[PDB]
Amino acid sequence: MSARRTESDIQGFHATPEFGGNLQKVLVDLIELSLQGKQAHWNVVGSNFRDLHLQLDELVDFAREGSDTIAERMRALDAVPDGRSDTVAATTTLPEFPAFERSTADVVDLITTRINATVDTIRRVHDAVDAEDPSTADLLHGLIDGLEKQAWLIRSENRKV
Amino acid sequence: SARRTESDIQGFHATPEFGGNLQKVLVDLIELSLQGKQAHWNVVGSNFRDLHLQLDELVDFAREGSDTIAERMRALDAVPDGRSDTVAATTTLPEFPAFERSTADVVDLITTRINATVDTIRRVHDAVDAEDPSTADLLHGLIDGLEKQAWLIRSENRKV
Amino acid sequence: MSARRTESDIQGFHATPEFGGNLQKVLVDLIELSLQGKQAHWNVVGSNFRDLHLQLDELVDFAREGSDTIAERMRALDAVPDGRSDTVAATTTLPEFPAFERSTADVVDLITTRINATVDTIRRVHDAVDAEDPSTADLLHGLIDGLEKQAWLIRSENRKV
Amino acid sequence: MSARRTESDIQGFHATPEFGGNLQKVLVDLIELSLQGKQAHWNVVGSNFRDLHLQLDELVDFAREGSDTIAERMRALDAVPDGRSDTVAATTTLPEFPAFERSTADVVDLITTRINATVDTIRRVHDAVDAEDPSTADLLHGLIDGLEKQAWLIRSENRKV
Amino acid sequence: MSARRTESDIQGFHATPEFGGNLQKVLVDLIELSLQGKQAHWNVVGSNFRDLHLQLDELVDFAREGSDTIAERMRALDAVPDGRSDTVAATTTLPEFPAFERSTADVVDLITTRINATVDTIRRVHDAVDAEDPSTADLLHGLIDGLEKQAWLIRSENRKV
Amino acid sequence: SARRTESDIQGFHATPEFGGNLQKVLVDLIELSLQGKQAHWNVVGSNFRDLHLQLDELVDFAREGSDTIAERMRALDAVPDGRSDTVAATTTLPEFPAFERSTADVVDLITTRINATVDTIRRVHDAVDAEDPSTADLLHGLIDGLEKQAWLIRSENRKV
Amino acid sequence: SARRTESDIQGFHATPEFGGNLQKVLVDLIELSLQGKQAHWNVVGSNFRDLHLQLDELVDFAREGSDTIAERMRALDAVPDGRSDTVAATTTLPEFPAFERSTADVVDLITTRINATVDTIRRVHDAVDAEDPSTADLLHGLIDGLEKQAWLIRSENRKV
Amino acid sequence: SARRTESDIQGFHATPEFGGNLQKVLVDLIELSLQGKQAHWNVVGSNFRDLHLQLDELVDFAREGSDTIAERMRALDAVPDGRSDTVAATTTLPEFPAFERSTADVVDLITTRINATVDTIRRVHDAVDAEDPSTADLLHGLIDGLEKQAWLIRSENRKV
Amino acid sequence: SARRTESDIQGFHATPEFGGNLQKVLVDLIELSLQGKQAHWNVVGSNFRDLHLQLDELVDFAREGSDTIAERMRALDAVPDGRSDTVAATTTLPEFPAFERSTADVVDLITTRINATVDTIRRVHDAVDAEDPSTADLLHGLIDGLEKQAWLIRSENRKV
Amino acid sequence: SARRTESDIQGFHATPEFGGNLQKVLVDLIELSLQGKQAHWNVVGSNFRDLHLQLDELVDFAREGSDTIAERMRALDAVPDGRSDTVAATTTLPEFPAFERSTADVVDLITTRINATVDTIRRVHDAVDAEDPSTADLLHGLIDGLEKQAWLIRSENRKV
Amino acid sequence: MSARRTESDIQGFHATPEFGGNLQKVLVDLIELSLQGKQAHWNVVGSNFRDLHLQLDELVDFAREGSDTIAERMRALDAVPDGRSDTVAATTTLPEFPAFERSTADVVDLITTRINATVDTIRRVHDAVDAEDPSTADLLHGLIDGLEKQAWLIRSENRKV
Amino acid sequence: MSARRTESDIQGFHATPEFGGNLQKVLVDLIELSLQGKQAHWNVVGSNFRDLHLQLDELVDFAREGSDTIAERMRALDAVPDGRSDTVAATTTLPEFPAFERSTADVVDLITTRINATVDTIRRVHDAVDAEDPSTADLLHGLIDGLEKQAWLIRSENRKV
Ligand SMILES: [Cl-]
Ligand SMILES: [Cl-]
Ligand SMILES: [Cl-]
Ligand SMILES: [Cl-]
Ligand SMILES: [Fe+2]
Ligand SMILES: [Fe+2]
Ligand SMILES: [Fe+2]
Ligand SMILES: [Fe+2]
Ligand SMILES: [Fe+2]
Ligand SMILES: [Fe+2]
Ligand SMILES: [Fe+2]
Ligand SMILES: [Fe+2]
Ligand SMILES: [Fe+3]
Ligand SMILES: [Fe+3]
Ligand SMILES: [Fe+3]
Ligand SMILES: [Fe+3]
Ligand SMILES: [Fe+3]
Ligand SMILES: [Fe+3]
Ligand SMILES: [Fe+3]
Ligand SMILES: [Fe+3]
Ligand SMILES: [Fe+3]
Ligand SMILES: [Fe+3]
Ligand SMILES: [Fe+3]
Ligand SMILES: [Fe+3]
Ligand SMILES: [Mg+2]
Ligand SMILES: [Mg+2]
Ligand SMILES: [Mg+2]
Ligand SMILES: [Mg+2]
Repeated sequence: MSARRTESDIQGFHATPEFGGNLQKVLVDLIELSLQGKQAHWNVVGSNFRDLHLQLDELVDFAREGSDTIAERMRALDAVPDGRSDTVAATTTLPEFPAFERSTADVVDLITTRINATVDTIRRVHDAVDAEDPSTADLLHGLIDGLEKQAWLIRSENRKV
Repeated sequence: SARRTESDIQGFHATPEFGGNLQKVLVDLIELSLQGKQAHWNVVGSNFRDLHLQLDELVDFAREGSDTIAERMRALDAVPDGRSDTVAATTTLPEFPAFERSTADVVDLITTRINATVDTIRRVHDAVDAEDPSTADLLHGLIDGLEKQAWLIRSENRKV
Repeated sequence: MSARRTESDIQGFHATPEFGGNLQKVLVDLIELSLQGKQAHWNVVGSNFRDLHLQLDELVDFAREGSDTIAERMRALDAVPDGRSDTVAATTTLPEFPAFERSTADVVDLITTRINATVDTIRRVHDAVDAEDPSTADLLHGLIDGLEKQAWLIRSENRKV
Repeated sequence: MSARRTESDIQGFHATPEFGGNLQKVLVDLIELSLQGKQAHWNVVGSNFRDLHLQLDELVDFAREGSDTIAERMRALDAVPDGRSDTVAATTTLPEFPAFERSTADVVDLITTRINATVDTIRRVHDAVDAEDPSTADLLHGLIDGLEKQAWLIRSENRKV
Repeated sequence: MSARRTESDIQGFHATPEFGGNLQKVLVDLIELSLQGKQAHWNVVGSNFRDLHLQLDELVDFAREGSDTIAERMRALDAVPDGRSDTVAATTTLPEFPAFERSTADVVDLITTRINATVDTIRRVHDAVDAEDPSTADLLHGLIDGLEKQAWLIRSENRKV
Repeated sequence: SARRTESDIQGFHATPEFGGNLQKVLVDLIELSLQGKQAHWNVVGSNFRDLHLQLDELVDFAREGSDTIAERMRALDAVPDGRSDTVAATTTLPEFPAFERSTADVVDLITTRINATVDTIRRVHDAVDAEDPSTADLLHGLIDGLEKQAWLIRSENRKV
Repeated sequence: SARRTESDIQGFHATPEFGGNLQKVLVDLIELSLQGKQAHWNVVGSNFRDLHLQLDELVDFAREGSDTIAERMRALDAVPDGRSDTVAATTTLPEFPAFERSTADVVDLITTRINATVDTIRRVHDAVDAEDPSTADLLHGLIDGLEKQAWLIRSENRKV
Repeated sequence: SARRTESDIQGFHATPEFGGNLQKVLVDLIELSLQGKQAHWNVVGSNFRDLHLQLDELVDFAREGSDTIAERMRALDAVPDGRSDTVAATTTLPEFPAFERSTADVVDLITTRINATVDTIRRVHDAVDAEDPSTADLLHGLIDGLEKQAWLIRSENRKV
Repeated sequence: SARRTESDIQGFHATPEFGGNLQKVLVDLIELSLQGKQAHWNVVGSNFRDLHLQLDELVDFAREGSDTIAERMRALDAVPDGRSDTVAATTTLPEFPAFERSTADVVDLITTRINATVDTIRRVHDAVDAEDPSTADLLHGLIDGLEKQAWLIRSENRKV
Repeated sequence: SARRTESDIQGFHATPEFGGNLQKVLVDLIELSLQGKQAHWNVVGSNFRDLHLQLDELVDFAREGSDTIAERMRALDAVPDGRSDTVAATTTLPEFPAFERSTADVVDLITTRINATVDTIRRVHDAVDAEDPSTADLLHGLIDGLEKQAWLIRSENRKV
Repeated sequence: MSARRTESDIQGFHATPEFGGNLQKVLVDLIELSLQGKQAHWNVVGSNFRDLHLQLDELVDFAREGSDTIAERMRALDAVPDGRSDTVAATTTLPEFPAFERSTADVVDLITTRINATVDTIRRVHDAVDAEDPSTADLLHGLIDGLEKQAWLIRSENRKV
Repeated sequence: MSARRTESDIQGFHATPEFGGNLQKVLVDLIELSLQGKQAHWNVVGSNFRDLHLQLDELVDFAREGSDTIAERMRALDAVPDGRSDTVAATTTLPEFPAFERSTADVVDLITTRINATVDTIRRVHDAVDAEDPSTADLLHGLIDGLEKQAWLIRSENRKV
């Protein structure tokens, strides 16, 4: 006849503080990566300027989309993101991007390292995130895949022979 | 040459339990889509337009979801049943009420029914994943998208 | 201000209980049709699978747009639709769609019959709808036209000449 | 040449003065509605501003397309529209829209009333239009349907249940 | 199963021979119009060539969509269209389009007359069509409206005021 | 830290004169749009189609213009009045005539009324620019686009 | 300066034979388009939908083709005649039958009539090419596209 | 004949002070984008959806703006700094508060932060305009677009 | 403060065995694309058009898949080999037969070849998943998409 | 097995005479584009708008054409020269007159200049075709497209 | 009551000969830049060929759009542009582009200089244009901004460290 | 009266075995080029990586479209293509692409040579194809033109001064 549930209030999945903190770590590194990516995009000069200028904007697009995905995943699971500038600066694990113009070769090396750092944060929190919520780990997989692709597309400029 | 011979390589086939598990997800997705449209038409009051619009996006997602699940069943040699009698008789979702409903009531009602739908997917997840990880990925997309819908809808009623 | 009306409140056209009832009958058959169309879409097998699989989705798209149109027309005229599963199952005039895989030949005949039942419901209510509100009768004409087109496009598969 | 007519000049269907007059009445109320819709769009303030601001532009889009449709239908049938500011102001049946900023609650009620007055004009002329030219009555059905949809979408904001 | 019908076969609405005949008359005039429209499109020369050349293609697009609509409506209602060259030539009511290059002034008058003849055919069959099937009459309204718009857009070139 | 404190930083607000100046531009833009449609429907004769089409582009521009100006007013705490009575009572544009009008007449009539509209914007420009340069940029777009429309329309009647 | 003087450089003009040759291609293209629509509406039976859809693509191509040829005629100072009487009286295509026709019959009928149309283009090709190679390129596009249509349609009836 | 004979002609160079002025605009645009996203995620309550959506539109505009300014800097051989430390250390915007915030609070908070960003642009405007009018036009685009966002957002809390 | 201090931090490196596993997937995806095109061209008979079209959809998916796998290899510093000799020498797929083939035969042939490709992905899945879960998700996308293609194609020959 | 064993195989090389032939086409296409824009700006009178619009379509085609020719030159290692001095010094087109010109005059002027451009292509055609048939096909595209433009434009002045 | 003006003829803004001449100077340099940009686009060879090939086409697109904008602004203000090849060659201030293939490095330097020259013309005429017509100066600002952006995007290839 | 042909069966153009074999030669080289192009696309590293990565994908797109065009032309003319991997490997005339990563400079040289080889096959079979069927030769012209353009766009990277 009927399999319908009777509750007037069915709660959603609530993330633990640890899980919330793990997604927060991913978030600040994705935002920092986005900010560094734009810095590089503006300030790269030299041989093959245009390709890097353009590829960096694609990296920024992906990182911005990723940061929105992570922050909104946090919101869906009743966690509260902090993407404010002071928090990002105080808590990012990425080495700082240097000031002023940088050569194409240096930008390639610098950004590759910073992508590598961002991915490392995602890989570090992965198993804990997966254990609590496999659906969030899938979002992490997309970020890993997308960012490591960016790393290859950027770094290959400096790879010799 | 590493070429195989077999002129009849059969596809991966779902166990009856696996098919039954996807059938559970399917009816709740269809029921959610029907309830979402009902809410979409009959919601009234403060912030009507936002709710009206958001509910349709929920329905879009839930419909795409039901098709995905039903066709995954087909791919794995299982047979979906999305007929009205079956949905009404087997859905775990609390019945959505008839008639006009306030935006505040619709927010609470629909959030409960999304959560009910997610709960079904979360209930079958581990058994699905154990048999076929590729199908559990489809479940993850569903969980992610619906829990996003719950957040976007319920936030309307959130106080301070 | 010459021809301007001075009423503070000007009320809209309100559907009679008979009118509301008549559109409700159309609504449940459109929704039932959509549900059966998907069932057929998923479970059809055999000769010319792909064409039928594709046409059935087009039928479903039209029936879904149709049900939304009718339900929203009800709302516009201060009537209240009921498109819930229990109501559709309990009140649809469509012959039940069978379970399990069905041959393309079977599906063509089954769906043609169910489309025709849906159109019949619309044709049955048409004159009473038209008498109260010509504008709504026009929406019914769209449905009759579009559904009868679907019936021709599907049924022609089984036609032997 | 078997069934071919041999007339050098075959004249088109020409609207009667009554018909032309009736479409003119629809035209001025559609234009007045568009103008008031923009006024409301600009000057609405308060709770749920954005939704109302957006819906009012959709109303205006529909009313503008509607007025163009009516005026061009007049032209097609050898009638002459007058959509000039003085004429619209002097001959519209719509209650004047108030000046200054208006609350969202106020705007909902005000615009619902003005939409309803516009629809009333169309409903009043409908039968006389339909008697002379069924094809034009169909354009009126489109307007009635679309405007009553707009009224429902707007008015529902103020509905307390 | 409460309100569900139990008929194995539910047949669709079938057009009478009179109805089928009436739509066939519309069909041949729409196709003749399309053919003449292309002839005019290609062979028009003189003052305001480009505008006429372009408008004639829009007329042809509408007439082609119209003929497809009518023929498919026939099919939907178990009637059989005949749009073959011999049939169109033998049974069209349109005055023959002249051969060779034609001035823009000449083309405006010629095409206006042929559009009007096409609309006349639709207007002549309208009431008999509407009496049997209101849904098809609505398709006729679309054709009347669209073709009379075309006539206005074309004929206005030759209007001296 | 260079961070400011103030929890209530107010926006730039237009003087009454500034608001009045934008109101002047607004009514002429709306009136032009209404006259443009009137011409669009009622133009007849040689080169009807081009004029019919061009007039609609004029109307599109003038409507986008009126919205831009009215919303700029809103941004600066001014209140537009685009109602029919106000437009008829306060527009500086010579009245467009009723009834069918020849393409040659429509070209001359509409050119005059575009020029009237541009003249209003040119009349208020310096006072607008002195108070708010950002708003004068919107005026420049209007001047540029409308004077383009005048050229595209009037060239029809240009002899040799 | 390598600038020429001539204030009246005339265009390439087609001989009467060339115009007559393009006229031949034109009527067969128009007739094919009319027969294609007839088949599109009246085809019934096994695989109706594919045939119904493919026939419309044939018609699209044939219509674009007829316009291309007729306008090429215009470019070269020739005058097309695509009127119904002329098409019926001068087309080389076997008459398409009235009434409902099976998909199998429609495949055979339409293939024959496409081949008839291609044959016309192939018949006039060398004479067209000798006078104007640029026009023969248009003929090649027609041959290529129609022979593709023939393959896509006839393959339905191909046994083993 | 009128051709200049230098093998390399130099482009326009921004003074370092001009560069510093655009840098002030840049950091507040970036700060505003970051705060807008914070608000976009964390806003809850009555009319959540409209605010959530409008805040993304604000961020889109602010991100486009910061790109425009940074690339204008580069065109004139100034060197932007949009790094997190620099933005945090030098922005004039009041810090956005942590945690969930009501729609009413978000409206007032974001309006103030938009108004602060506009204030920076208005403050540097004249010094920028004096050196390079073309850059001032970009500033006008920002003032116009941001003040529009301020109106669109603050209107939610306006009581009349 | 929390910033890491290495000038160069290394990314994730795939073991050569992991690389070899993706290489197995790659060659079968490329082989499947090549066979799918062969079938697409050479299929004849009843329901030709649907098969012709569906086979192109399969090829689109397989080509996108092989690109995804090859680029995942590159991301992790493995080196793909999609050259014709390598594909022919190392594919596990049964060879596709030459010449025209009936729609019924093509359905059975292509279903088997899809099933072989899926089998390869399923065979390497666990070893891939153990080293890099993110790559396994790409494998799941392929399994899901290919098994869908298998169902869509094989359904033609299913008799119920 | 059938693989060629040269490490570098040379591509097809255009003779310098072939290069010079395409160069003749190039300068007249560029000249035509420049004159077409001149006419586009300066045309006045009866049916201004159609001419203004058609002239832009001509220019679009001529610009696409000149790019096609210049890039064909580069493909075959010829080196185009589209510089203003070279175009002015070597074009075969009669100079376009200065100042405003009536629509009737523009029609006749532009038709002649199109016809001159076509004449150049037709003049070099056979020498181009003899060396490289693939390039001649590009010439055919130009002849066809330009002769279409000639008909579309000149038809305005045709009296029948 | 009424604020309507009474003139049957209201003239538009007419540019002085000096203003007309100033826009003419901008026009010939924009056209020359477009022609040189295509020359460079075709004939650039060497390291980073593709990026420059592509960026040069974007420069050409902008310069062509700019030349149309300036010429049409002239037309709007009753001035008469001259974009003919002989005039452009005789009156452009740009140094001539050299013949034959050029290296990527040389093309970067050459084109940067020619953009710089084009912008200089716009900057030279600016204040005079602005004094007479501020709305035209705004168009000049767009050209300056757009072209200096192109200069940066092109020149950065050759900028070292 | 009537020019209609009387045959119930009109056959299409059938290609000779030689013609079929000539198109087969073009086909295997186009497929081989596509496979080598993707290999290069994945494995190119070094200075100007991105441009080559991207340009190679465009080459692949063109070659794949070309191979479909040739195979389908064969089908239209009753010939039977063989694009299977073993056939392509056994019968392609292209030198083999080397294994593993290759520098940008080496990839430019290698791919240019392989395009040159592919075009050479098309040029070798051209006159024979043209003699039998001029319409197919036109398709060959498009391939020659499109591929030689790719060759220029790729090779220009390595061309010095
Ligand atoms: Cl919204
Ligand atoms: Cl036009
Ligand atoms: Cl299909
Ligand atoms: Cl690029
Ligand atoms: Fe995933
Ligand atoms: Fe997983
Ligand atoms: Fe009716
Ligand atoms: Fe209708
Ligand atoms: Fe300014
Ligand atoms: Fe040829
Ligand atoms: Fe501007
Ligand atoms: Fe060609
Ligand atoms: Fe978001
Ligand atoms: Fe589906
Ligand atoms: Fe809806
Ligand atoms: Fe209109
Ligand atoms: Fe059709
Ligand atoms: Fe607006
Ligand atoms: Fe045409
Ligand atoms: Fe940028
Ligand atoms: Fe790729
Ligand atoms: Fe190019
Ligand atoms: Fe232009
Ligand atoms: Fe294909
Ligand atoms: Mg590059
Ligand atoms: Mg809202
Ligand atoms: Mg089929
Ligand atoms: Mg015209």
